Amino acid sequence: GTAKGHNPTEFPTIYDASSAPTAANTTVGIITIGGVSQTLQDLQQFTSANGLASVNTQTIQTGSSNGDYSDDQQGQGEWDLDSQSIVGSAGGAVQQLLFYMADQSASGNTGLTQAFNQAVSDNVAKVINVSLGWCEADANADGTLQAEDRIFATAAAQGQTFSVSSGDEGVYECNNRGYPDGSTYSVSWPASSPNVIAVGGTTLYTTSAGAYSNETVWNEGLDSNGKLWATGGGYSVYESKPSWQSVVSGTPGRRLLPDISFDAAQGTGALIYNYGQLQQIGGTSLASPIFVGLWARLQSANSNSLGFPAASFYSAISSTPSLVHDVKSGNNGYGGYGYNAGTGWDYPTGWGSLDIAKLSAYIRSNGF
Amino acid sequence: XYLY
Ligand SMILES: [Ca+2]
Repeated sequence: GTAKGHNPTEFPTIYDASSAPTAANTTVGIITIGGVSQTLQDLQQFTSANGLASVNTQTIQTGSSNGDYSDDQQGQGEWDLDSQSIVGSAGGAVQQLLFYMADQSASGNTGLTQAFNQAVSDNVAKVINVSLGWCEADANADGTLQAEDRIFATAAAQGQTFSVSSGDEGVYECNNRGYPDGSTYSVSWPASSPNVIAVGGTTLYTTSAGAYSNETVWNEGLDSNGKLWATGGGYSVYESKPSWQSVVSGTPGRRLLPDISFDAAQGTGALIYNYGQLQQIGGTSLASPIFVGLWARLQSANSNSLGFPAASFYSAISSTPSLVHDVKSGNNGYGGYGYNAGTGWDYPTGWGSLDIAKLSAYIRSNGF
Repeated sequence: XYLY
């Protein structure tokens, strides 16, 4: 196979979703920090360039009416990546795309917390993308973890799926964000919540005809500043293991992450319109929206009746290995440190990526 | 936080 960038409209072919319905019958959310004005222009460029019907969007000011929802320029790249990858992975159609904008002028992490809260209180988006995070110990120290976990618990109970990127620092999430730290390993919040689907990252190889070839762990090593670029994965030091993860034997009594993984290597990343220009972008920030778009298709195939899927993923995939592409090669550290991929569930990549048509057939037969 |  070859490593190259991909138009997001290629993700259905790659993950075997072409025979599924589009997400035209499912509403999807994206959590953002600040506004999305340029992102909506980039989204217009995206659907128009690809010859697709336009996407119905709404932007939601989730905090104070007098908050700061100005565009964050760097942020627009993230909301571009998220929106274009969702719509591409969804087959080119979503019922509506809702941008839940965090106020930037709010104290502490309260703007972000209120963005999550609004998405749950409104309960209109079935699937919500979160391509962000930070050291879980930091979130824990200031009470943000506890506050936000309550919101995600309510989401899961009401049948909403939050998808959360596992991180881009490999095992070194709490070490100056990504500086190698030997055997000291850590994870990202909110991926470590048991109430969300945590999504890790792969290196995606395709055949010359554009079909799936194989996936390895996302690990692109150190950048010029000496920071590691790799999939987050490991276990929470705070969150207890939810019962469905007991199928992964020989692991501690903690929430293990990620659950599943999709394309994240920049070298195999998505081609995204950003301030009018095409850029090749990776990260677990890519992997999460691919899951969101694909999962939204399965919702549309099932009348939006699929509840929070963590328990079902673990029972189905452990008993049915054909539902995934099992990542077996690579590690999410540096210098001989970090976790290794292997057969079945592993810390870099979880169960690996989903084969959507096979998963769809499984759900038809067994439910989810 | 960080954008991933
Ligand atoms: Ca594996």
